[PDB]
Amino acid sequence: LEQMGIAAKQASYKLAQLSSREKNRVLEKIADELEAQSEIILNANAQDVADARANGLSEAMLDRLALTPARLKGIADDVRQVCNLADPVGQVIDGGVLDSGLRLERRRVPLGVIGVIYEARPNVTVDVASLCLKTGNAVILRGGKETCRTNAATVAVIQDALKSCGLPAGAVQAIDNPDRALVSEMLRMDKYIDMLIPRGGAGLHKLCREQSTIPVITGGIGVCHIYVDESVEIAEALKVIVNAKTQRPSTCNTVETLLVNKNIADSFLPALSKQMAESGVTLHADAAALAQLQAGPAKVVAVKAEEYDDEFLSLDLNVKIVSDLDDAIAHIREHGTQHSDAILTRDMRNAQRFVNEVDSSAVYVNASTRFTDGGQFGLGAEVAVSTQKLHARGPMGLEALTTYKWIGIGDYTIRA
Amino acid sequence: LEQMGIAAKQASYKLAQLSSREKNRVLEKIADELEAQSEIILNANAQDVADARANGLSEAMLDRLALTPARLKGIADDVRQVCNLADPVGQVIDGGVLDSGLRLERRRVPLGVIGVIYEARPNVTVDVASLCLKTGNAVILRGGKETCRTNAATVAVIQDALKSCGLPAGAVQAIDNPDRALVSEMLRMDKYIDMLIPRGGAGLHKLCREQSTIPVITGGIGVCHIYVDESVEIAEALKVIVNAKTQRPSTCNTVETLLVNKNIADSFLPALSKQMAESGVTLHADAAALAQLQAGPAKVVAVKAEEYDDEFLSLDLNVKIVSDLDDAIAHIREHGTQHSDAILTRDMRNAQRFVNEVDSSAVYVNASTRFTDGGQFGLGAEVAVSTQKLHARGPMGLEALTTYKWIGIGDYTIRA
Ligand SMILES: NC(=O)c1ccc[n+]([C@@H]2O[C@H](COP(=O)([O-])OP(=O)(O)OC[C@H]3O[C@@H](n4cnc5c(N)ncnc54)[C@H](OP(=O)(O)O)[C@@H]3O)[C@@H](O)[C@H]2O)c1
Ligand SMILES: NC(=O)c1ccc[n+]([C@@H]2O[C@H](COP(=O)([O-])OP(=O)(O)OC[C@H]3O[C@@H](n4cnc5c(N)ncnc54)[C@H](OP(=O)(O)O)[C@@H]3O)[C@@H](O)[C@H]2O)c1
Repeated sequence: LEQMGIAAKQASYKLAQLSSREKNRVLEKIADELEAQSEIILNANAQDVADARANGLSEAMLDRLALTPARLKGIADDVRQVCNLADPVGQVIDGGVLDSGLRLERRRVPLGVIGVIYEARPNVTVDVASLCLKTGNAVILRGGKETCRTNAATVAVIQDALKSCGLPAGAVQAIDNPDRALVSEMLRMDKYIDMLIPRGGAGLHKLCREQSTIPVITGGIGVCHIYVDESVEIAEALKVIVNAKTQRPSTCNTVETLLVNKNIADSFLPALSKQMAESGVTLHADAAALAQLQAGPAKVVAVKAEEYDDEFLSLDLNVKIVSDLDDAIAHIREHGTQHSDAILTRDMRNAQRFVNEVDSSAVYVNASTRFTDGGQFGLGAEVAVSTQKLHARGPMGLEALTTYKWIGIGDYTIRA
Repeated sequence: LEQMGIAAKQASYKLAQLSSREKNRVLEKIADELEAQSEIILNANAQDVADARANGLSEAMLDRLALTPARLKGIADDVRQVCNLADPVGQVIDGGVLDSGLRLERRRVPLGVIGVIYEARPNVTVDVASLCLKTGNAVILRGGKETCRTNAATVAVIQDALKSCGLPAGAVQAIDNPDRALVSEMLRMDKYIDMLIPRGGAGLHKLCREQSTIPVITGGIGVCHIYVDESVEIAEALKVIVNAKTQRPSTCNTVETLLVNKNIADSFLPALSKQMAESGVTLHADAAALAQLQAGPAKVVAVKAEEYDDEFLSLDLNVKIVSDLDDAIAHIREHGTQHSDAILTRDMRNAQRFVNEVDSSAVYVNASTRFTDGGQFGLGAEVAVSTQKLHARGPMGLEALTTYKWIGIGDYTIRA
């Protein structure tokens, strides 16, 4: 794969030296070509979905795999939105004049070569390629073993567009082979890749962090908690919970654990049990909440200790009764994965304390956890939702793929 | 060492929850106590310098280790200057109102627990402790074997101040044993320290990147190049080079390789030889410049292939004659460590090309490479100069020790 690395570096130099007009032109060509070849991509994705259904995959997994024409138009519109955004290369962050007469400033520059290891989702290839082209980085992709044909067709379209627009061919490339030995080799390829973005579960992150030399921005799994305070509207809270759970339960920002204040559980729990039975969501309750949730129509089973630290990725929910805000904060800190946290309350003090004392990539007050998305947050699209602390955090947009450089212009200045 | 980490985390929570007034009070008390107890620090540093010189340490190394009363007053003034800076915690980076009615914003927050492994330099301890206190981080320091008594006294003073002002004693900790097994043990504590700052030569960074599981911001070694164009003022270039080389040659932002355009080399080289000899600097010339530099009084020796990639850390310079700007850029890319580069020229186009095409943490036009400092760049003080690309680059100020967090407020908002 060393030839891939050298090609990526050679293309990255020229990309960093490009102008905004050429990048916008290539993005427009990519979007137009995506719209033109809808039939091929749709047929390949349908065939792949039919193949995956033979293995008895989960309904949520199939929904993630599925690609309707509406979704294709959505990804095309996202590419166009990225095109309409301002180019973040060359922008001045700040500047000034020092005491010695030196004119100093900070200017944004690209990062170099970016490696991406993503899950089985079709659109992610498009978004990553568009963001990397707009910013000025060469990208090496390694997708999941399921979406082989869809990723093949999409990367073929992207590379055809790159060739037609005159950009170097090594700007964007992908690894077709699904063997994980090549994944290890990519991880060891330190002299070429400048930064690696793994998206996936615990196993991929474990293996990567074990055997990585490149800087890593871990996508991380998401255990998102929702805290229900004593003073809250029942109907609105139920609507928010239903939206945060039912809609697309296969994502990573879907709520997984529900923390209910003990002074409200006498009234909130029964209604919830009525609502979940409508959506068919199984309730993994604690011992304290089991007695109240037993009479509810919705099916309820006792929870286990290890279930608090993993994602259900289905129509399941953890119900726990806490004593006060301090207990909820302690539980979130202990079991949370620092992805997204929400509080439903009517107290200004409680909302302020929750916002202050909870460390996460995103904290919401009277809102659903499903807002942790690149498109929703105002950015054109996202490459991954970083849960670490270094470099970017939360959704990673155009500015998350760029670094900065100090430039100082003087007149034969000498440091005193 | 685990108890050290537990104390660090427990102190980090409370420190992140503090206010600006308390941190400023602690810093002012620290500076006052440093000025009050100058005698003990001076005695310890003098004894350490005597012991080091008894081992035949280099003159530049001894100058780095030496701490005069003027230097002590300077570090006290820098601590006070930091105390006078604005607290970066809580600042709003940006924000807005989204389409769905959700008010989004970004707020700065402390990183957490910070581990520092640094060279033998007395002032770095105080600077790191002050910055970590001001930001709201807990710090674990592990200094060089030389600075033992000085670091012991300074850490005693800081711990006493923290105890007196009521802050938890676990905020600032240091390791006294110079064994490197403890260094490895600190390296292996991933879940407890949040970010590591190693300062040192290639050996320390190699060992850290070999067996580290914590995010690392490498200080890195510094090979700083200066390119002399065809048309330039001889006297001004000479004085800038003299300032960049002679003054404090033991630092890391000192010029090592001098690139001279062949068109000007017929006249620039002799004058340089007349000046450099007055400074007593040996010239490790290349083959092309060997004939011209021989007549000059300055000492000249043939350069070796490996000398281009290592710092002299003394009064030594590398003279290489290049063809044009493209050759200089290629050489800088090949051999540079991406620390600080400068160009002395009278052409606007050449300056623009050099600024655009050279990838370094700092690029200067008609200036010196000695400006790559935390204090010079307007920041109060720096913990290290980062030569990597992730997180901060160049000097690391107050904001380099803080990350950000998304906050979203809504009225039971639902994602559409
Ligand atoms: N944090 C974020 O921004 C974000 C975004 C999207 C998804 N996610 C997470 O994605 C997870 C589900 O992803 P998934 O359904 O695709 O399953 P997964 O097992 O998490 O996917 C792992 C990814 O890496 C590969 N992989 C798996 N095991 C590997 C190993 N041992 N060595 C090398 N590569 C390996 C997989 O392809 P192969 O199996 O073919 O090797 C796949 O591309 C959820 O937990 C969710 O939280 C997070
Ligand atoms: N990039 C920057 O911002 C920056 C700033 C300052 C200095 N520097 C660099 O500092 C260098 C000189 O530093 P120096 O004179 O102190 O020498 P050094 O050998 O670079 O110092 C290494 C530092 O780490 C320790 N260390 C050395 N070998 C180690 C090992 N195998 N395992 C663990 N710890 C180890 C040393 O103390 P022990 O030997 O007792 O272990 C010392 O604290 C220059 O090359 C300069 O460029 C860079």
